[PDB]
Amino acid sequence: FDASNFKDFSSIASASSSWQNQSGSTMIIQVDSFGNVSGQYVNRAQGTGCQNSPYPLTGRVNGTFIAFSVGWNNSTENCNSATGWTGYAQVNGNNTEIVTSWNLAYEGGSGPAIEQGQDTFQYVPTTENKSLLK
Amino acid sequence: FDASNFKDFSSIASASSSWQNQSGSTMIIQVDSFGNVSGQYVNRAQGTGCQNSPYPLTGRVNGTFIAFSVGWNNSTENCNSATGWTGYAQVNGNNTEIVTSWNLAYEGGSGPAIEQGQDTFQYVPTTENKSLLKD
Repeated sequence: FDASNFKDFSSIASASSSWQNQSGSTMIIQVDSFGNVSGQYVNRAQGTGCQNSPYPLTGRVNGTFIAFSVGWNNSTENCNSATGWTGYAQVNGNNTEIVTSWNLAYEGGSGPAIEQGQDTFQYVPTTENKSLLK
Repeated sequence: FDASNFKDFSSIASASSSWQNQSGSTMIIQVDSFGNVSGQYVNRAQGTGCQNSPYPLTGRVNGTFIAFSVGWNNSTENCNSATGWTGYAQVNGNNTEIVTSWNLAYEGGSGPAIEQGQDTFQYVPTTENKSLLKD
Protein backbone atom coordinates (compact mmCIF):
# COMPACT_ATOMS: atom_id res chain seq x y z
CA PHE A 1 0.00 0.00 0.00
CA ASP A 2 1.64 3.21 -1.29
CA ALA A 3 0.29 5.80 1.21
CA SER A 4 1.53 8.60 -1.06
CA ASN A 5 -0.80 7.38 -3.87
CA PHE A 6 -3.93 6.19 -2.08
CA LYS A 7 -6.80 6.16 -4.58
CA ASP A 8 -9.65 4.90 -2.43
CA PHE A 9 -10.22 2.37 0.30
CA SER A 10 -9.52 -0.49 -2.15
CA SER A 11 -5.90 0.71 -2.15
CA ILE A 12 -6.06 -0.52 1.53
CA ALA A 13 -8.75 -3.19 1.15
CA SER A 14 -7.89 -6.79 1.95
CA ALA A 15 -5.08 -6.19 4.49
CA SER A 16 -4.99 -4.45 7.88
CA SER A 17 -4.00 -0.77 8.20
CA SER A 18 -3.10 1.29 11.30
CA TRP A 19 -4.04 4.91 11.98
CA GLN A 20 -3.37 7.53 14.67
CA ASN A 21 -5.35 10.71 15.36
CA GLN A 22 -4.35 14.16 16.69
CA SER A 23 -5.27 13.12 20.24
CA GLY A 24 -3.14 10.00 20.45
CA SER A 25 -5.91 7.49 19.80
CA THR A 26 -5.15 4.68 17.41
CA MET A 27 -7.12 2.22 15.32
CA ILE A 28 -6.37 -0.86 13.31
CA ILE A 29 -8.86 -1.60 10.55
CA GLN A 30 -9.77 -4.17 7.93
CA VAL A 31 -11.59 -3.11 4.76
CA ASP A 32 -12.87 -6.06 2.71
CA SER A 33 -13.79 -6.09 -0.94
CA PHE A 34 -17.52 -5.76 -0.12
CA GLY A 35 -17.07 -2.40 1.60
CA ASN A 36 -17.17 -3.75 5.13
CA VAL A 37 -14.98 -2.29 7.86
CA SER A 38 -13.97 -4.08 11.01
CA GLY A 39 -11.31 -3.16 13.48
CA GLN A 40 -10.22 -2.17 16.94
CA TYR A 41 -9.98 1.31 18.42
CA VAL A 42 -7.78 2.37 21.34
CA ASN A 43 -8.89 5.64 22.89
CA ARG A 44 -6.28 7.96 24.51
CA ALA A 45 -8.15 11.30 24.30
CA GLN A 46 -7.39 13.42 27.37
CA GLY A 47 -10.20 13.64 29.94
CA THR A 48 -12.06 10.52 28.78
CA GLY A 49 -12.74 7.12 30.25
CA CYS A 50 -12.12 3.83 28.45
CA GLN A 51 -8.45 4.51 27.50
CA ASN A 52 -5.72 2.11 26.62
CA SER A 53 -7.78 -0.98 25.84
CA PRO A 54 -9.13 -2.11 22.48
CA TYR A 55 -12.82 -1.55 21.58
CA PRO A 56 -14.47 -3.17 18.57
CA LEU A 57 -15.11 -0.89 15.62
CA THR A 58 -17.34 -1.58 12.60
CA GLY A 59 -18.23 0.48 9.52
CA ARG A 60 -18.78 0.84 5.82
CA VAL A 61 -16.83 2.40 2.93
CA ASN A 62 -17.88 3.78 -0.44
CA GLY A 63 -14.98 4.92 -2.63
CA THR A 64 -13.05 7.46 -0.51
CA PHE A 65 -15.91 7.88 1.97
CA ILE A 66 -16.20 6.08 5.28
CA ALA A 67 -18.36 5.80 8.32
CA PHE A 68 -17.47 3.78 11.41
CA SER A 69 -18.86 3.13 14.87
CA VAL A 70 -17.53 2.20 18.34
CA GLY A 71 -19.53 1.26 21.43
CA TRP A 72 -17.69 1.98 24.67
CA ASN A 73 -17.95 -1.39 26.41
CA ASN A 74 -15.35 -4.11 25.72
CA SER A 75 -15.76 -6.07 29.05
CA THR A 76 -12.62 -4.36 30.44
CA GLU A 77 -14.19 -0.94 30.86
CA ASN A 78 -17.73 0.22 30.21
CA CYS A 79 -18.35 3.92 29.57
CA ASN A 80 -22.04 3.41 28.56
CA SER A 81 -21.64 5.52 25.39
CA ALA A 82 -21.19 5.31 21.60
CA THR A 83 -19.31 7.23 18.91
CA GLY A 84 -19.87 7.38 15.16
CA TRP A 85 -17.39 8.92 12.84
CA THR A 86 -18.07 9.93 9.21
CA GLY A 87 -15.65 11.32 6.67
CA TYR A 88 -13.21 10.60 3.89
CA ALA A 89 -9.64 9.60 3.07
CA GLN A 90 -7.19 11.68 1.12
CA VAL A 91 -3.51 12.04 0.37
CA ASN A 92 -2.01 14.93 2.32
CA GLY A 93 1.76 15.67 2.35
CA ASN A 94 2.70 12.26 0.93
CA ASN A 95 0.76 10.32 3.50
CA THR A 96 -2.87 9.34 3.67
CA GLU A 97 -5.31 10.58 6.29
CA ILE A 98 -8.92 10.06 7.16
CA VAL A 99 -10.74 13.33 7.90
CA THR A 100 -13.79 12.85 10.12
CA SER A 101 -16.57 14.42 12.06
CA TRP A 102 -17.85 12.48 15.05
CA ASN A 103 -20.84 12.39 17.39
CA LEU A 104 -20.59 10.95 20.87
CA ALA A 105 -23.86 9.87 22.48
CA TYR A 106 -23.71 9.49 26.27
CA GLU A 107 -25.53 10.10 29.56
CA GLY A 108 -25.05 13.79 30.39
CA GLY A 109 -25.90 15.73 33.58
CA SER A 110 -29.61 16.12 32.74
CA GLY A 111 -30.10 13.12 30.40
CA PRO A 112 -28.76 11.62 27.06
CA ALA A 113 -26.73 14.13 25.05
CA ILE A 114 -24.72 14.14 21.79
CA GLU A 115 -21.32 15.86 21.73
CA GLN A 116 -19.74 16.68 18.34
CA GLY A 117 -16.13 16.99 17.27
CA GLN A 118 -13.61 16.26 14.50
CA ASP A 119 -10.75 13.79 14.30
CA THR A 120 -8.13 13.36 11.64
CA PHE A 121 -6.29 10.00 11.45
CA GLN A 122 -2.86 9.66 9.91
CA TYR A 123 -1.81 6.32 8.36
CA VAL A 124 0.87 4.55 10.43
CA PRO A 125 3.10 2.21 8.46
CA THR A 126 3.98 -1.16 10.05
CA THR A 127 7.22 -1.68 11.91
CA GLU A 128 8.99 -4.99 11.49
CA ASN A 129 11.02 -7.32 13.69
CA LYS A 130 12.89 -10.52 12.79
CA SER A 131 11.04 -12.42 15.54
CA LEU A 132 9.06 -11.99 18.76
CA LEU A 133 12.13 -12.58 21.03
CA LYS A 134 14.60 -9.79 21.89
CA PHE B 1 -35.79 -4.00 31.56
CA ASP B 2 -35.65 -6.32 34.55
CA ALA B 3 -38.41 -8.59 33.25
CA SER B 4 -36.11 -9.52 30.33
CA ASN B 5 -34.04 -11.52 32.85
CA PHE B 6 -36.92 -13.96 33.37
CA LYS B 7 -37.47 -15.14 29.79
CA ASP B 8 -35.73 -17.49 27.33
CA PHE B 9 -32.04 -16.45 27.11
CA SER B 10 -31.62 -17.11 23.38
CA SER B 11 -34.65 -14.97 22.52
CA ILE B 12 -33.43 -11.99 24.62
CA ALA B 13 -29.62 -12.17 24.13
CA SER B 14 -30.16 -10.87 20.59
CA ALA B 15 -32.61 -8.66 18.70
CA SER B 16 -34.06 -8.64 15.22
CA SER B 17 -36.09 -5.48 14.61
CA SER B 18 -37.43 -3.07 12.02
CA TRP B 19 -37.53 0.72 12.23
CA GLN B 20 -38.91 3.67 10.25
CA ASN B 21 -37.63 7.27 10.47
CA GLN B 22 -39.57 10.52 9.95
CA SER B 23 -38.58 10.62 6.25
CA GLY B 24 -39.98 7.18 5.61
CA SER B 25 -36.61 5.50 5.47
CA THR B 26 -36.49 2.01 6.99
CA MET B 27 -33.86 -0.21 8.48
CA ILE B 28 -33.84 -3.81 9.52
CA ILE B 29 -31.27 -4.58 12.20
CA GLN B 30 -29.82 -7.51 14.07
CA VAL B 31 -28.08 -6.87 17.35
CA ASP B 32 -26.04 -9.78 18.68
CA SER B 33 -25.09 -10.67 22.26
CA PHE B 34 -21.57 -9.18 21.75
CA GLY B 35 -22.80 -5.73 20.78
CA ASN B 36 -22.47 -6.07 16.99
CA VAL B 37 -25.16 -4.50 14.77
CA SER B 38 -25.83 -5.65 11.21
CA GLY B 39 -28.67 -4.85 8.90
CA GLN B 40 -30.01 -3.22 5.79
CA TYR B 41 -31.14 0.32 5.22
CA VAL B 42 -33.66 1.53 2.61
CA ASN B 43 -33.56 5.24 1.90
CA ARG B 44 -36.79 7.02 0.98
CA ALA B 45 -35.78 10.64 1.78
CA GLN B 46 -37.57 12.89 -0.68
CA GLY B 47 -35.54 13.97 -3.71
CA THR B 48 -32.38 12.00 -2.79
CA GLY B 49 -30.43 9.43 -4.83
CA CYS B 50 -30.11 5.79 -3.82
CA GLN B 51 -33.75 5.27 -2.87
CA ASN B 52 -35.74 2.02 -2.70
CA SER B 53 -32.88 -0.52 -2.62
CA PRO B 54 -31.21 -2.05 0.45
CA TYR B 55 -27.80 -0.84 1.61
CA PRO B 56 -25.70 -2.74 4.18
CA LEU B 57 -25.51 -1.26 7.62
CA THR B 58 -23.16 -2.06 10.44
CA GLY B 59 -22.89 -0.66 13.97
CA ARG B 60 -22.23 -1.17 17.69
CA VAL B 61 -24.37 -0.94 20.81
CA ASN B 62 -23.41 -0.13 24.38
CA GLY B 63 -26.34 -0.16 26.78
CA THR B 64 -29.05 2.01 25.22
CA PHE B 65 -26.48 3.78 23.02
CA ILE B 66 -25.92 2.93 19.40
CA ALA B 67 -23.82 4.01 16.47
CA PHE B 68 -24.29 2.67 12.95
CA SER B 69 -22.95 3.28 9.44
CA VAL B 70 -24.05 2.98 5.78
CA GLY B 71 -21.91 3.36 2.63
CA TRP B 72 -24.01 4.42 -0.37
CA ASN B 73 -23.06 1.70 -2.89
CA ASN B 74 -24.87 -1.65 -3.04
CA SER B 75 -24.14 -2.38 -6.84
CA THR B 76 -27.66 -1.28 -7.72
CA GLU B 77 -26.97 2.42 -7.19
CA ASN B 78 -23.84 4.24 -6.13
CA CYS B 79 -24.16 7.69 -4.53
CA ASN B 80 -20.46 7.97 -3.59
CA SER B 81 -21.00 8.93 0.04
CA ALA B 82 -21.38 7.54 3.60
CA THR B 83 -23.57 8.28 6.60
CA GLY B 84 -22.91 7.69 10.25
CA TRP B 85 -25.65 7.83 12.89
CA THR B 86 -25.09 8.07 16.62
CA GLY B 87 -27.81 8.17 19.33
CA TYR B 88 -29.79 6.16 21.82
CA ALA B 89 -32.94 4.06 22.32
CA GLN B 90 -35.75 5.35 24.55
CA VAL B 91 -39.43 4.62 25.10
CA ASN B 92 -42.35 6.94 24.39
CA GLY B 93 -46.09 6.43 23.88
CA ASN B 94 -45.62 2.68 24.46
CA ASN B 95 -43.15 2.32 21.54
CA THR B 96 -39.36 2.19 21.38
CA GLU B 97 -37.59 4.87 19.26
CA ILE B 98 -33.98 5.57 18.40
CA VAL B 99 -33.02 9.24 18.53
CA THR B 100 -29.97 10.02 16.39
CA SER B 101 -27.65 12.69 14.87
CA TRP B 102 -26.06 11.89 11.55
CA ASN B 103 -23.23 13.04 9.37
CA LEU B 104 -23.18 12.52 5.61
CA ALA B 105 -19.80 12.67 3.85
CA TYR B 106 -20.07 13.32 0.13
CA GLU B 107 -18.50 14.92 -2.92
CA GLY B 108 -19.79 18.51 -3.12
CA GLY B 109 -19.06 21.28 -5.66
CA SER B 110 -15.69 22.14 -4.02
CA GLY B 111 -14.55 18.68 -2.98
CA PRO B 112 -15.47 16.37 -0.08
CA ALA B 113 -17.87 17.81 2.49
CA ILE B 114 -19.92 16.80 5.51
CA GLU B 115 -23.67 17.52 5.92
CA GLN B 116 -25.38 17.12 9.36
CA GLY B 117 -28.87 16.24 10.51
CA GLN B 118 -31.13 14.34 12.86
CA ASP B 119 -33.28 11.24 12.42
CA THR B 120 -35.62 9.53 14.87
CA PHE B 121 -36.56 5.91 14.13
CA GLN B 122 -39.79 4.29 15.40
CA TYR B 123 -39.98 0.57 16.08
CA VAL B 124 -42.10 -1.29 13.50
CA PRO B 125 -43.88 -4.51 14.65
CA THR B 126 -43.58 -7.63 12.44
CA THR B 127 -46.50 -8.60 10.25
CA GLU B 128 -47.21 -12.34 10.49
CA ASN B 129 -48.68 -14.51 7.70
CA LYS B 130 -49.69 -18.17 7.45
CA SER B 131 -47.44 -18.72 4.40
CA LEU B 132 -45.84 -16.98 1.42
CA LEU B 133 -49.00 -17.85 -0.52
CA LYS B 134 -51.75 -17.03 2.02
CA ASP B 135 -51.97 -14.24 4.66
